[PDB]
Amino acid sequence: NSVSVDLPGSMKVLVSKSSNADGKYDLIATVDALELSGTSDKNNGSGVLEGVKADASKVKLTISDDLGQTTLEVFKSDGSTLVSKKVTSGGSSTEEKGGEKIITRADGTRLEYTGIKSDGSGKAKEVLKGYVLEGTLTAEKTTLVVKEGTVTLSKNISKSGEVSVELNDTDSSAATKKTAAWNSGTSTLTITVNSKKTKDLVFTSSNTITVQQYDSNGTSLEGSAVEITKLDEIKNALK
Repeated sequence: NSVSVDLPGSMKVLVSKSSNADGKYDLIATVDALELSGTSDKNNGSGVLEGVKADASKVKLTISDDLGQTTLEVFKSDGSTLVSKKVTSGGSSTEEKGGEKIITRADGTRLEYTGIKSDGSGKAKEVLKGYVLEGTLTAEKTTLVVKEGTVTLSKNISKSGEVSVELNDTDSSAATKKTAAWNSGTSTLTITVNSKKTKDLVFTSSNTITVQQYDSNGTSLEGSAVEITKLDEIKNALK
C-alpha cells in the first residue's frame, strides 16, 4: 500500500502508492497523539499535512521538496495566529515560541534565547557538553560571560554567526594583569601576563573549548591541548 518515508525531526510520513485523478498523492503522518493528513503533487513524501489537536489548536507539517527540511507549526484555533514553529534540517533544529528561540545543533549543544523583546534583546545561554555559558542577546550579538577574579571572558556570537572572544582584567598590577588577543583565523584567544604568552584557548568548530599552556619562555606551546569539560576549568584558565 502506502510507502513510509523518514523525515528530519524524527518524524515519518506515509505516501500513497499512486496518485489520484488530479495527479496528487495522499500523505498521512502521526506526531505524538496527533493524526495529520494532506495531499501533494510529488510522490516522495514532500508537501503539507494538517491536523487539529484536542484543544482545537491547528497544526501544519511542511516537508520541503527534497526532504531536507521539516517545519512543524502550531496555531490558535482559527489558524491565524502562530504559537510555535520548529524547523529541522541539516541535523539542527530551531524551535520558536513567544519570547523564546532554542537552537539545537547536530551534536546536541544548544543556544537558548529567552525573554526576547521587540528590540531583539533577551537572555542567552549556550549549553555545551559538560557546562553552560550564560549572558545576553541583542540584535547585534550574543555575549556569553565568565568571571574569575578581576578577569571577564566574553564569547561573542555575531548576528551573522561569527565567533569572537575578548578578555578584560581590572587588575592594577602589571605583574599579574591578564590581556588577550583574538586570532580569527584559528579561533584562538592567546592570554598574556607580564609580556609573555601563557595560554591558548581554542574555540573549536565542534563547539568545545581547549586550553594549552606556553613554556616559561612565553613563545612555544608545551604539552597538548586539554578539552574543557566543566565551567570550573574555564575559570581555572582565567586565574
